[PDB]
Amino acid sequence: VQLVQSGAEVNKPGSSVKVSCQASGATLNSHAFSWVRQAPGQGLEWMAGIIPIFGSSHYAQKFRGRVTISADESTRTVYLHLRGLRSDDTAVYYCASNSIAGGYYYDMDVWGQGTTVTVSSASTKGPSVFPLAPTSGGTAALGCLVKDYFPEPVTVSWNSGALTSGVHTFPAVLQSSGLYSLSSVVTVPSSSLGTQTYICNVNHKPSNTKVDKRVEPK
Amino acid sequence: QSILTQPPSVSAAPGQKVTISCSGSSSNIGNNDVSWYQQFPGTVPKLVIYENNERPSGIPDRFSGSKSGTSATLGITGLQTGDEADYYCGTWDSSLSAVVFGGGSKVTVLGQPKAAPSVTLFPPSSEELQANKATLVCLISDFYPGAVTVAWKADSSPVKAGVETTTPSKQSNNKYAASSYLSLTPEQWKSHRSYSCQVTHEGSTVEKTVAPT
Repeated sequence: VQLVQSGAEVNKPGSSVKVSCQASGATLNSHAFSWVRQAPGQGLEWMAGIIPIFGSSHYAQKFRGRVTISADESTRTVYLHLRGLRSDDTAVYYCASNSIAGGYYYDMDVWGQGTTVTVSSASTKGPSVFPLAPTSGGTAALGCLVKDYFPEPVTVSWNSGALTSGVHTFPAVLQSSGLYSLSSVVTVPSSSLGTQTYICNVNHKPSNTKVDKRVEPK
Repeated sequence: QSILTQPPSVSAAPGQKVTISCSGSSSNIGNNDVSWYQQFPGTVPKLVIYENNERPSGIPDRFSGSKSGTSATLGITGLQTGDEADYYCGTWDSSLSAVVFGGGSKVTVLGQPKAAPSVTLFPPSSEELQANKATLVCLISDFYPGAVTVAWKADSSPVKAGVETTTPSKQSNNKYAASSYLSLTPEQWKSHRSYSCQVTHEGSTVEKTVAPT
């Protein structure tokens, strides 16, 4: 049994977002579905639920009037509609199910992978990529700085994915400016610096931008 | 301000037993079944107890649960290092007609060997300086437990502005990583003899330094 949710959403304050959750089963009537969110480093918060077989839906007081949960049996998809978005609605939203056949129906043993919803006044901005030029115990460290971009995410690979051992791409930091920055570093044998070419491949789909930055020794 | 109340954290050594309480009222725990969820850093929650004391198929028998009146408890006997995670209780609340979660409790397994952070500090790149900007990059990895304090110095003076530090993130090897950035003007970078990133972990510090030269 699997639940697959839709991709990351990015919204301006006051706007609305719709997140989907597609079930792997043949029907939705065999389960009860819940939507739960979790902000960075904070706790789980149950928002709403729906039990298709009974056409019943429930909502946490905190979200009444702003949230709507719907179900489409023809496509076995459940939806979460959130209106009047606030910056503090920024979080990972999960859909979860429980097999039945409201407390007697809601439970969450199967969880979707989650959908990130970012609410900010910031506007889309491609990243500026800078090389972090190359040492301890015969090993050197080199990398790429991916500065001031919005919104998440940014993926980084090295040498088109051919270089993976020793690679460490760090989670981005959300700056006081509302923009993100992250870095990727690779530890390589110092002797390789004189031959092996090193290029970091930065991809920021939100801006349809990709940068391949060559990193050479100073 | 969760409707259900849990202790912020519980700790014990391997082999011992830990218990996590979850208090509520008649409308929720008192008249409805309680479930417990386990969540490892950066992973989706997993149901470990439902119907107050039932273990979902597959969950080790060292996990147990109970409910008496308006409060519930999660127990973990023979505590293992692999049990270090956040745990949440949840139940239906009849007065609100909604599911409610406790605020979560962090379970720490004591006595584990500590791992000092590996620190790499990069100076501003020539390209960035040519763009009239300057960022020092401090990358911290392979430390455990996942908690560090990052301080920056210009020469020997504490830097209190322009710093952005991430919270620790769990690595694939179960150790932690974090990064810190120091934004400066090209003139500030070139004006000092050096800048340093100091990473304090479990009482000891690892410091890296870079210089305009």
